[PDB]
Amino acid sequence: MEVIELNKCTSGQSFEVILKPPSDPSLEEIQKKLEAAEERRKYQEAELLKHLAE
Amino acid sequence: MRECISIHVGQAGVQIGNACWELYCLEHGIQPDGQMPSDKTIGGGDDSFNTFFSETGAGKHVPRAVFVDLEPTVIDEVRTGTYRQLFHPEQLITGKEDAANNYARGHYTIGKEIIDLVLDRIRKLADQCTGLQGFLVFHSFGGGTGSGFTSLLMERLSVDYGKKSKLEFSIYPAPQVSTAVVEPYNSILTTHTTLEHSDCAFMVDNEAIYDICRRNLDIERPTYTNLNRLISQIVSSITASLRFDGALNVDLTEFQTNLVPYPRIHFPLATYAPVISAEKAYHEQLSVAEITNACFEPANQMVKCDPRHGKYMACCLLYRGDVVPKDVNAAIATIKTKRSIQFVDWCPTGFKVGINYQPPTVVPGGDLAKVQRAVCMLSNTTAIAEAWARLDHKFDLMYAKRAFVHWYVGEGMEEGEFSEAREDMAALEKDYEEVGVDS
Amino acid sequence: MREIVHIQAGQCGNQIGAKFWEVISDEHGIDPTGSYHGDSDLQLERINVYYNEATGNKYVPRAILVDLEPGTMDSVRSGPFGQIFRPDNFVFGQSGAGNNWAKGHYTEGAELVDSVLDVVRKESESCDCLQGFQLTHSLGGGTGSGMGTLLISKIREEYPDRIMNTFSVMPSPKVSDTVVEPYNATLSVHQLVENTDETYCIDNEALYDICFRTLKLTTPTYGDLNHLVSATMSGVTTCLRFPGQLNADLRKLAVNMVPFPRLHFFMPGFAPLTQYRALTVPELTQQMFDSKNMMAACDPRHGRYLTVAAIFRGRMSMKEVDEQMLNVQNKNSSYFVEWIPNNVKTAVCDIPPRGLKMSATFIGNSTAIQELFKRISEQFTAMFRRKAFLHWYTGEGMDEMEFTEAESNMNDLVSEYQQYQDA
Amino acid sequence: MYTFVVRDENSSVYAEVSRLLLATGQWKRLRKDNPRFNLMLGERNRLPFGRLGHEPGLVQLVNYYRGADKLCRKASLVKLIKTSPELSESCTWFPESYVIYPTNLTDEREVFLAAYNRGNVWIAKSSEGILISSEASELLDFIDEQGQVHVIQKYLEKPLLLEPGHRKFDIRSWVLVDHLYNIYLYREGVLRTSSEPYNSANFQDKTCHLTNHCIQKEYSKNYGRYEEGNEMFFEEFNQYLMDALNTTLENSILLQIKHIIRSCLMCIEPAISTKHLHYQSFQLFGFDFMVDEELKVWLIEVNGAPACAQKLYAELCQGIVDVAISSVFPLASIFIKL
Ligand SMILES: Nc1nc2c(ncn2[C@@H]2O[C@H](COP(=O)(O)OP(=O)(O)OP(=O)(O)O)[C@@H](O)[C@H]2O)c(=O)[nH]1
Ligand SMILES: Nc1ncnc2c1ncn2[C@@H]1O[C@H](COP(=O)(O)OP(=O)(O)CP(=O)(O)O)[C@@H](O)[C@H]1O
Ligand SMILES: Nc1nc2c(ncn2[C@@H]2O[C@H](COP(=O)(O)OP(=O)(O)O)[C@@H](O)[C@H]2O)c(=O)[nH]1
Ligand SMILES: [Ca+2]
Ligand SMILES: [Mg+2]
Ligand SMILES: [Mg+2]
Ligand SMILES: [Mg+2]
Repeated sequence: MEVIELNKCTSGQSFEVILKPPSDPSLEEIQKKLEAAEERRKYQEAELLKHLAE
Repeated sequence: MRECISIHVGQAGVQIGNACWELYCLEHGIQPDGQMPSDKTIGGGDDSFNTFFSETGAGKHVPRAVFVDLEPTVIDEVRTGTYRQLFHPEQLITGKEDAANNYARGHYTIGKEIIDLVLDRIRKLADQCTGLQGFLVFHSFGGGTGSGFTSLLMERLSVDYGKKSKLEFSIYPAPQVSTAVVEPYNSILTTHTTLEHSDCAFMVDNEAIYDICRRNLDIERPTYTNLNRLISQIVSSITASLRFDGALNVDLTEFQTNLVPYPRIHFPLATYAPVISAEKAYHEQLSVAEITNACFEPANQMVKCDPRHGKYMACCLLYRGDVVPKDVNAAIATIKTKRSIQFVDWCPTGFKVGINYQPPTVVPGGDLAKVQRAVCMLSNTTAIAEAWARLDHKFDLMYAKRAFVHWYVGEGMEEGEFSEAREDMAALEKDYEEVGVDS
Repeated sequence: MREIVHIQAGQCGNQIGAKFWEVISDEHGIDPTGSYHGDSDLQLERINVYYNEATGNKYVPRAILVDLEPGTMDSVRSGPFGQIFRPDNFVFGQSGAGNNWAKGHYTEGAELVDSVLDVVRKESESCDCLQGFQLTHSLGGGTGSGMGTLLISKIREEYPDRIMNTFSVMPSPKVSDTVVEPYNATLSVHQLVENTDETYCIDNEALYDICFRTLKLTTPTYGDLNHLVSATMSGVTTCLRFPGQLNADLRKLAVNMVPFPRLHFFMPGFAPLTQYRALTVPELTQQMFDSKNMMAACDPRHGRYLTVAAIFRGRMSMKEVDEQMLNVQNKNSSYFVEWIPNNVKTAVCDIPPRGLKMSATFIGNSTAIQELFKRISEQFTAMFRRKAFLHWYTGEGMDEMEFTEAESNMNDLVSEYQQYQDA
Repeated sequence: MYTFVVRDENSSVYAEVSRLLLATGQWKRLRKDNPRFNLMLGERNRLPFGRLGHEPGLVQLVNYYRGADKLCRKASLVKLIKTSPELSESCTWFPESYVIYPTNLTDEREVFLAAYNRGNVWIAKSSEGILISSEASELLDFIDEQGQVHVIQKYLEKPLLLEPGHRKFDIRSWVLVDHLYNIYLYREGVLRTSSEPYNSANFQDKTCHLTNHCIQKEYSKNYGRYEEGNEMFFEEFNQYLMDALNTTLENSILLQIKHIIRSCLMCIEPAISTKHLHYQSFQLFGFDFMVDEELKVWLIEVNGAPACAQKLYAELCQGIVDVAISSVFPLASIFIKL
């Protein structure tokens, strides 16, 4: 059990005690995903308005 | 000095943010009107507290923070609250109608319309920074905005700030204070999308906080106010190293370095002690040994689980108050001989310790009694995977019948995303099992 | 400010709708003039959900009154709170609908519907952020049923992304006006399954039974029945009208209550059924789940709860409320579906209804509601197999095929409830 | 009104417990997937401990201690004893054992050979599949044609032999540990005896050496000649000790048995105790003992999911309800507390 890296200041202290040693999507791709979802909402709404028109 | 920008998303994120900045101002001696008589450098400076606060020529200390919500009622309380003068209007972003507890509504439908606005407000804060190191993001798992908009925001932040670290403070859903049946859906969906964009995430189970408030604060029916002031104390303990002079966890990158050996496994368990009622007239102050011992008790954890039946990858002890290294080591030596603390073979069995001499600050009129010493333990243990298992099981029950799924598809989300998100969680559980258990 | 636009159609619709506005105006401290004379600020915090602000701090109900004959709406305007409604929001014809769905939906109603939509549009344009619509009507008559569902379809066409909610009064032979009620109700349910997000099923059979068996009213009138309805409506809209966390708006309520699109028909409940003795929280909780307190004349034990919303009103221990609600679930867990975890949500509002210290309102999405639809379907088929009374409808241009389709769809709905009852 | 669920249909013990609960009229059995239970009669494998104690308004109890498998796995039991300072490497009541991994795959294959060179009859076994040999050559060659891990411990060459018959036996003791971690020893144990004379020159025969009921009714006759089903109970065995050895069962044997039970369970207590946990647990254990010529008691193994003697099913299962279950969930001693 040894203490290492003891650092001290007016506000406090810090150290390390060891007990035992060891043994992204592009900007364009984001907008495509958002626009694809929007188009699906649009298609679904288009089908509804078509159905109501009938 | 390197600045940190806090981002608060949805009701949970905003209300917790309001509690944290209230506590921060009390800790740094900052008045509600922004003035700070302790700060002798007027109009600027590069002190440790400047990581969270910028300064105007008038001497106002302004939080480096952005509040975002898709409905205005929660943030409107900040605009007219006690610390209304602290923030300027550009920092507070509100939409018209919320995500209705629907991840897809928050992510795709409403998120698309407001994501550019939020990023530009963040840019304005970033333009003030001489050396921005990253972001602290506060949000719920269960809310439509908290889950849906956050995951989108985290994606865009990785694009616009590729070299910047991102930390999460995440509210894990508990039915005792939950407002939606579909919160397991939202939790898995947002975890899946955010997993690669978060370097370190601190999960807080509302169940744990709720029970701590009942058990230790003698509150029969804890409100969000009670929960948030307790969460605020834990958050303060975690971020204290960024705001005060010190040599441990002094930058965001150090959190990953000290707590997260494997990227996907970036969910440290927080444990806090002591939690004592202010209404308790007679109280005996707990020693270093006693509050340190309390760090290995499930009743004091931010997430109920059993570390005895898991393995540790890292452990950090963060002390506030009358604590000296001698007493810490004597406490640890005793605990190691009386408790089950298994580290993985490819990691050293040890503790990183930080001590700040200033004892915890408590909100005047709050539920928490002032103590001479307190500690927050951050440990990366595989036992926290129990929380994923619980969540994934609830997901499986509903999804097998496709219950509520039409709400998500109706917002333009594909049903396949449910499966992809769940498969990712299955792999995550497997990763924990491989690291943690034997035969 | 998230506004709701209220619509009441036909005799039943306007009579129950009128009572509703009388009750909640009293709860919000609004006199029958539009003036606020309350003592609490909780009354005004969400007042804009149902009321517009006029000149001189007057509050005007966001309500549209519709009928194909002037009679009932003349009575409303002569009523106690009759002067509180916007004069321009009275939309009425003179012909009537003769208890005939076809007249309401296709001929007489078709002539009046555009003028209603003009008023609907005028109210919606004033809204800062419109939530959606609530309609009160009966399914057994002509105007509320036929023109009411016509209105719903037209509104959905103009506002496809807004929530549509109804309080729908289901007919019963026990309290019947005409023999064709099963026809009108079956045609209407078909419409409701497709075009509403939330429908509160108010069974006149249940209302009559409660008045007679429980309230000990020898000869219940429609007025006595409407007392139960207005009380129920006040309770189920509490979360919309007052500060709260759960089901605070129409869409969050729908997301919580509707796991499958077509299964959005709720059984409402209320306790205590209305002397001077206040009810303890265990009593409120026990009674609100009792079948005798249900408004749909369906036995909850004959089915399972998919979702449940419970609202408690008054000064009470929120801890005791939680314990009792957990007690009900944990000791009758067989009647709650296992594949929807934590499917019972509870809200508490400090403001109690008039004349009561404490109250509880129950909203259940139960598969037992199939009993209501099966009851209507049997009455429908008993006549339709002999094509009885059909000439009233074919005379308005309808074809028999439309009846067959409506019947098939309602039988499909019954089957779907049965599927999830066994699941 | 309490509620419970059943997830192990193959448990004779908790099938009877399930009966008694229902017979009280104050317990209801739910579907196995219903989360709203007070009591869980869990499955033997991969019990979802992580999902317990998270149902608000419900005190939840389970009939297994998480982590108890360390006592109840042969390879784990050996490791536990040699590693734990409470039990130490020099344990007197546990036979000299070694954990041996097959070469086709923390291994003590080398350590075993060292002590062997220094009667050398050893026994091979794992968690039927037992080899008893006096030569270490064919012992190691047996585990490489299996796959899983094995253990090699000294075969006690001088067992206490019952007379008449000159026959081997083993003692089964049932132990109930409740949610408060009280240790309860069932006052009734059983003697699983061999019906064949013990031959120290015939290890080829696996009958008079293995006292397993599986290998006494099967692959072995006679059977039931001396005692019914090769089972002797404590009343008769104590009478035998008094008549033949002028001693009692309590003095010569049970004192050691109680010591061993206490030692094992107190050792793992901090690892498995549910004292300050969000769910509570209890568990029934089956301890198997061996007695030598000098009336010394040896621990052979600990069983995590034991069956019971047919005669003793009624009394023990009722004791489980009263001590383990009703203590947590009260309604409207056969155990010796250690
Ligand atoms: N600890 C804590 N949890 C909260 C708070 N507010 C909400 N929650 C939890 O967060 C979940 C609800 O999500 P919210 O954050 O309210 O939702 P939102 O992010 O505003 O998203 P929408 O309202 O759906 O647009 C539930 O599990 C609540 O228990 C809070 O102030 N403190
Ligand atoms: N070291 C040793 N010395 C003498 N006999 C031994 C021994 N190890 C095992 N035995 C004998 O072998 C038999 C079976 O041993 P073991 O306990 O490994 O099998 P098992 O686990 O299948 C019994 P159960 O599962 O029913 O408790 C025992 O009855 C015992 O008599
Ligand atoms: N509860 C209740 N039911 C009513 C009332 N008036 C009519 N009904 C029922 O509504 C149906 C008749 O429809 P009605 O509304 O009179 O026809 P409309 O004017 O053409 O819509 C029958 O089932 C009646 O039992 C009322 O005031 N209260
Ligand atoms: Ca300065
Ligand atoms: Mg919100
Ligand atoms: Mg009429
Ligand atoms: Mg065995």
